[PDB]
Amino acid sequence: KPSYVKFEVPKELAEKALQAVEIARDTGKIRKGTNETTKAVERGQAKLVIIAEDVDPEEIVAHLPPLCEEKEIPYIYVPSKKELGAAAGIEVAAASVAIIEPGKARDLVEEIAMKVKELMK
Amino acid sequence: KPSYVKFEVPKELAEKALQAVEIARDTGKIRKGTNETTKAVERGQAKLVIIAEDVDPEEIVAHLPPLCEEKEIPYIYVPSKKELGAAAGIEVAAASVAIIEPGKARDLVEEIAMKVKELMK
Amino acid sequence: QSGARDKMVIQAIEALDDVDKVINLLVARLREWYSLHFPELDELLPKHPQYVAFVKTVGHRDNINEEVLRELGLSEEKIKKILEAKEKTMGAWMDQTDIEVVRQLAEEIDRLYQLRKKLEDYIDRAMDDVAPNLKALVGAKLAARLISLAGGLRELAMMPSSTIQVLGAEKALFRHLRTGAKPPKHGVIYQYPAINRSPWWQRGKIARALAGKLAIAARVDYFSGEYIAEELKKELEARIREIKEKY
Amino acid sequence: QSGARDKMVIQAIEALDDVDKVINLLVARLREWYSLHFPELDELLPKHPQYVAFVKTVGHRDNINEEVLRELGLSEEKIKKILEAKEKTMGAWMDQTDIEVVRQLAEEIDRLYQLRKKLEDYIDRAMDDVAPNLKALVGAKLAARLISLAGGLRELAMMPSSTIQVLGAEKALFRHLRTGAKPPKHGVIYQYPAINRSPWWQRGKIARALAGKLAIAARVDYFSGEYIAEELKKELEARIREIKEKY
RNA sequence: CUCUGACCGAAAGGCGUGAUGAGC
RNA sequence: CUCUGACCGAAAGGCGUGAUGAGC
Repeated sequence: KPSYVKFEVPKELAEKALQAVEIARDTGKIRKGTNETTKAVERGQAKLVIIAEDVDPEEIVAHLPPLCEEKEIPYIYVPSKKELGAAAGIEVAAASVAIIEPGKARDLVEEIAMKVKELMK
Repeated sequence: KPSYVKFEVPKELAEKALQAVEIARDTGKIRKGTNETTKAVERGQAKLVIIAEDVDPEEIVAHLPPLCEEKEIPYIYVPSKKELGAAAGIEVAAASVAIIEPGKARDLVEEIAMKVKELMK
Repeated sequence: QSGARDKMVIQAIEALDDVDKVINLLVARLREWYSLHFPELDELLPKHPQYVAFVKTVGHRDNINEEVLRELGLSEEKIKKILEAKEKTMGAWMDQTDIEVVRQLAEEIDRLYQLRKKLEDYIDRAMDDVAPNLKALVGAKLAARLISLAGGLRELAMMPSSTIQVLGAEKALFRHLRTGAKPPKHGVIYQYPAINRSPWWQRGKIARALAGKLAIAARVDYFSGEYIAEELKKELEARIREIKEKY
Repeated sequence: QSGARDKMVIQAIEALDDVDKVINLLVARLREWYSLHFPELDELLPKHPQYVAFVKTVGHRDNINEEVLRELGLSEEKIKKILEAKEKTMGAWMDQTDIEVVRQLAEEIDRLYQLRKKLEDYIDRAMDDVAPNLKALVGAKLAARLISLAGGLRELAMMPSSTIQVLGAEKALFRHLRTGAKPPKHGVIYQYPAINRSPWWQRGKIARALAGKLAIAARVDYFSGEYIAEELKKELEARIREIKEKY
């Protein structure tokens, strides 16, 4: 797991991330793609950001963890960029995605942040 | 006669000059003194400029002759800088004078300039 | 890593621009001044290093001869000129003392030219430690302007591609952001050859292609020191032909 | 006579001011840049010639010690305190390649100070062959700015004193001349010591007096070469103390 | 305080690692 | 395209070769 993956995400949590993104798409507002995500973070408009762990080069998303710890926004890893891409409703892949407003998914968001607060500490 | 005196002025012409200055003062307009005179020549407001011939240092009025040739203004010498000054209505002397508007003197001005037109050429 | 070398490249690239400002200023002065002695050389040597090299090694008109002009290395029609313009000139004569001080000025500007090449090579070699990929895509000089405008490698490596496309366009961007006027399609990256020499109707698309790649190139230089610029330079060639193909 | 020597003098005085600009510009860069390596030296050495002299001959922090700082000729408090701030500084580390390029910048700023002195010597000596009377009255430098502002010796020799009094205030003058705003009392002649430092309430009348004498000195310089400056200065000294008198 | 954000292409294909639109 | 122009000083005197007024 590449150095930019700073903690080990349990196979389950990952799966709850992908369907938080999924429902937050339809019932809410998300930003797909690394440049929009980063833009959403610097504006404190990110509720959560998901970051694939298969990105090649791995440095394309390497600024997202540090930038997220400065704005305090919770972040999590999913194993596949193609999966993340589809979960976000696009035919191609996505190296990262940020949920702006969770919509009918906020429940999942909160608990992702809770379980993640732990894997950090 | 200092080098800046470019031609010889008949004892007569000099005498009309001074009285062209005198009636131009009462019935007309004049500018007394080298700075104001110079100002007048560059503004082409000068009908005639009288240059005293006793100036010390003589270089003080040495810019008038060429500056007058450039704006094509007629200029005449008189013998005394003190006489020139009383002619213009001042207690002190005057190294040069210019007539702005000849007033009741336009006749005199005209003939000084005709009799001048020769001495030059 | 050190980690201050990126701030040093910044000073150097700002310095390189200052040196350029002063070279112009002093060369404009050199020409006005030496033109009092030799009016006609001005137009004849429109190229600065050539004018300076002349005033500095030739000086007075009395030293111009077929010999010294060839050793100065300028063409054959040129040197057939300057020899007519010279003996027949309308310029004022100059004593030894008068021309010595103007030649001093021209020995100075020369030092300045050598100082400029020193800065130009220092950036080039420094870029190789600081941002090898950034250098490969756009060249060392431009890569240093980017780092400079961003405020450093880290700052530049934290940026979205949309910011990078407009670095250097700061006023036009703000003015677009405040009033709503049309945005700039490019900042400094406008010098990238494939932008400024391409059909005007494709410039925004090449800008946005290049910004894309520079953002990735800057993240790699900063976070790893891994070297990806070959693929990055190809994916970008492809995307630029693919862009040219249709238009 | 020649008669282009006044034009070269003008070029040289303008040159002096141009050179001043680039020194101020390069020095600033030099300070910002060497501050990455040694932040504190900046406030310690507010005097540019001293700061540049330091960087040039000392360079990297490692080379300082008590020894080299006296041969630099700085006072005893200044030395121990800079010597202290070093061993203790928060500055970034420099390589030998990194410090060498900023030492080259310093080396060039030094060449420039010498160029500046060369020009200032030229103007001073040439001013004796051009307008000795002007030099005697106002100094070599100030007389050159006057010639310079007027466009030449002849152009100066033609002006009424009232123009001379305001040379170098052109903005203020043209403002007044259009909108009837209150006129400047002085241009460059403000430098003249008796003006620049006098009760503000007698500055206008002194300017008026000095300009009158400057007009006469200029006509003599141009149309004769006669030397009257001693009378002039004394007659001016007279009129100033007389002004000084009643106020 | 630092653009836009899913389309483009006749298709083959390209495209969130940025399509499109846009005032160095 | 480049200020004003005969007053100042208690007087002695100064002053168009520039008094006075005036935003380098």
